[PDB]
Amino acid sequence: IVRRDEENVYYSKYLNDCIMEAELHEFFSRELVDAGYASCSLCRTIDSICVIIQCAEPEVVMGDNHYRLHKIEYLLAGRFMCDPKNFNIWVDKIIKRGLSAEIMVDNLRAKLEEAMPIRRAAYSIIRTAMRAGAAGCEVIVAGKLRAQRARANKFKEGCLISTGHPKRIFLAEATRHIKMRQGVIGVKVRIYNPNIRGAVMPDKIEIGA
Amino acid sequence: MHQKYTIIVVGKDLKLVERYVKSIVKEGRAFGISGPCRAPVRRLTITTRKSPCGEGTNTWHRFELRMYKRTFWVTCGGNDISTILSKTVVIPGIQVTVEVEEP
Amino acid sequence: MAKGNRRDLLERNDIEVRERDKYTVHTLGKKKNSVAVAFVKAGKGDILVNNVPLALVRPEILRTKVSEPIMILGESLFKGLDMNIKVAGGGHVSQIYAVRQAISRGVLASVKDEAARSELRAKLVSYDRQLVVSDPRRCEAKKFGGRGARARRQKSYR
Amino acid sequence: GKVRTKTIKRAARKIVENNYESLKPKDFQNNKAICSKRNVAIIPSKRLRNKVAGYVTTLMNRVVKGPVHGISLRLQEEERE
RNA sequence: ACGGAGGGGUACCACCAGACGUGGAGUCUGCGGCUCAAUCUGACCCAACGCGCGCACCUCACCAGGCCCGGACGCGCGGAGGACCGACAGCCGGGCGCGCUUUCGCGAUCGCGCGGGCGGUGGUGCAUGGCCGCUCCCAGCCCGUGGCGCGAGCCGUCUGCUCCAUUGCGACAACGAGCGAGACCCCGGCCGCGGGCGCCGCGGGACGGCCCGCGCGAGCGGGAGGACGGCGGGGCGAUAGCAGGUCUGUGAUGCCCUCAGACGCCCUGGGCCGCACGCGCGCUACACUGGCGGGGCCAGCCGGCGCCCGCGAGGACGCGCGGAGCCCCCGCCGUGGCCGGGACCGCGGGCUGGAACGCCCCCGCGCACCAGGAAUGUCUUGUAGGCGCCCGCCCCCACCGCG
Repeated sequence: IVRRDEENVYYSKYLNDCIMEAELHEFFSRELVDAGYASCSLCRTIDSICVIIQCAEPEVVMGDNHYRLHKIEYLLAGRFMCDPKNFNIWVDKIIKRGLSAEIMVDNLRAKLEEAMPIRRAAYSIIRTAMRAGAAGCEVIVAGKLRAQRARANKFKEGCLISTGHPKRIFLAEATRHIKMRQGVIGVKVRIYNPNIRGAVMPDKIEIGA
Repeated sequence: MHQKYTIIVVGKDLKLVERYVKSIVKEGRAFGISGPCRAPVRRLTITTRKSPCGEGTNTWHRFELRMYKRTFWVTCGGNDISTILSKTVVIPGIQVTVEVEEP
Repeated sequence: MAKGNRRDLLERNDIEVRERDKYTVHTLGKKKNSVAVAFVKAGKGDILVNNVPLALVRPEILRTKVSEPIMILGESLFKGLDMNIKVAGGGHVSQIYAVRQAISRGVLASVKDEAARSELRAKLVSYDRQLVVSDPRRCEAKKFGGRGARARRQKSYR
Repeated sequence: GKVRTKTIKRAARKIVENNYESLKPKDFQNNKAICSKRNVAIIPSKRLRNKVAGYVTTLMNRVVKGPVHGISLRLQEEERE
């Protein structure tokens, strides 16, 4: 009673836009490093596009009189071929930066590029997380940390999950690559917030009096 | 007047699609009716080798992308050109849930 | 070709509407992907499967298998009533068993006296239990180590 | 199966001695309803609830047959003499 | 850590009982050797060998030959009284203003030297990141306070009873916590509510709960009633580690090598497929529990059709509509390497494509093969096995792979 060759337009008009989002994630990550970039989202309103950003300090990306933002809007439109002025943008601010892995790991990358030793950077990150109210943070720094023969030394503090579906909700992970004279220094972070949002971790029972 | 309009909404996650459904049903009870049709789930499947080089046990990934689709074509003549707008802006603006309107 | 769960089947729109309303009872059978829908009414003992009588079902050897409950319970009840089955789903034998299950369950629903219904249940289940209770087992999935659910690719050590 | 992990046992004991009045030694339904009640407990799942209820039933009929260690069930009244 | 030491447990990548196979032949494909101008390379017990997602061109690295600079940016010099860049005729040339005998053009978008770039399926995986594999189809791993030892270390973290499980009971110079295990997520089976172009959204239900035996206890055996009865199939996957694989997946990269007769990029051909030989995963058969001819009939991941030509494969037009093998019934053949089997070869008709060496159809010819030595693999309910059907890569093509 129905034709399957027509709804393929609706289905293929969702896929393309999901992909368009990922290129933006990559571009922002390569661009708004200094603005505490974290993530992105999109809303394909027919008249115009809207994009919502999550940044520690938006005023940096906002730019005096909204210049950087506007310079960006005209740019994306040419690439995705939309009429500019229909490619507007909005920015939102993260308040719990310690619960965000991306902010932490990027800060760590900065601190590392200034030559400070790993032992201080990691534990400063971890203190920052715990102050934010977290049940664990693990840091790892693999590579040619010494003369040769690269090794991984990992730092941790609290308790962490490692398996199960719950690791896709309460466990936030991220990684980066740091290019240096000796070579490449792999770094990755993971944080555990069990009381996140409103969801309740299973196998967790509370009783009454 | 009467324009036989139809509402189609698409999403990849099943929790907002059902939330959007409820809002619309709530906001379209007057401007005629708006009962839903739940379509068969289009599931996209991709199988990939878990290895970038082809070494060791031949082990496979199994991704998929479920896409859920609902269709309120119940407005019909019960909505005018402007009347469709009323509700469509009164419903929540969930970040991701494609919508298209056609007569 | 047919799919079993289709709305065009469960409601049996095949029958015309003025005739669709004379059928009081409704019934279900199944086995594997097969599903059968029966519409039982009042008549003088006639049965049909996909617009074909019961004597001329096709595997030939199983005709007894579908006629079982009649020669068990007796022909009195069935002679009293008239039925029109329709089935759709995988396999000849699956269809046979689904059909017999539907027969039995429907004739069970025709009687209103619960006591007789229980007595008939005991009379019938004793001979066999799959005449009332659906068989649950169903085809199981395969894995990537080989070309079967539990079999594996042959391994050469040297 | 027969996997009665620590959580089940500890929880069952805890909710038992505080609710001996609202439970029975063999029912699985009334015990289940009580555990579902919010004033006493919060079971994030369903299967957890059922398991906890079953262990409670076993624990309470064990009690009624005779006292069980680790349960302060107010029996001081019978033995305070 | 090991023991051809003892004592307790466990598992079809172990055995008992059995089933189906391989190693026997022909053939598809990959692997070493020979040959060649080249027959590009990684991987070698489990833990390399239809695996690094279908090689006529590209892909493409290798062989024989030729265009182009797409030399960023700085300093010195030169230049419109003309920097650099294109072309008819006629040859040489596979070909091209590539080169050549000549004379028309174009116009600073720069030329040369000195520094400095870009790029590179170029080397090192024994310099690295990341991702996988294996240890591991495992059940184990650790913190604070305290105690014993000069100390490396020990107790906690168990020489008892249970559990698939460091799963639990009950004790103890230990007390109290955490990760892993389970819990959790997807699928299926029964019932209810709602909605409904198309069967799809939210919930209930099963918990060692009832009875009987045992056992202090955790828990073991049997019988019920029930859609389902005692981890139903999958996903995730601890600490520590390997000189395991990948620099040939990448605007991931350290140090080397190449950089105007180029290892850059683009074109034309050839090759990766060549064949006295050894072996790895598969496919087809060795027949009567069968082969041929005619007819009847049902699936699921899901899914497109009419009319007219042509034996067929295919083709010209035009619209939106739609599902098979085994099996069952009737006949022929009649133990004959026969009508079993279908490799090889000789005429012919078409499709893809810029281009057949590629793939389909028709007539004729009609190879090995009689159930396979020493040796060896997999498997417990909708399972093995048998039967076919869809997607991936793809101009064409599936004996492969996921289902």
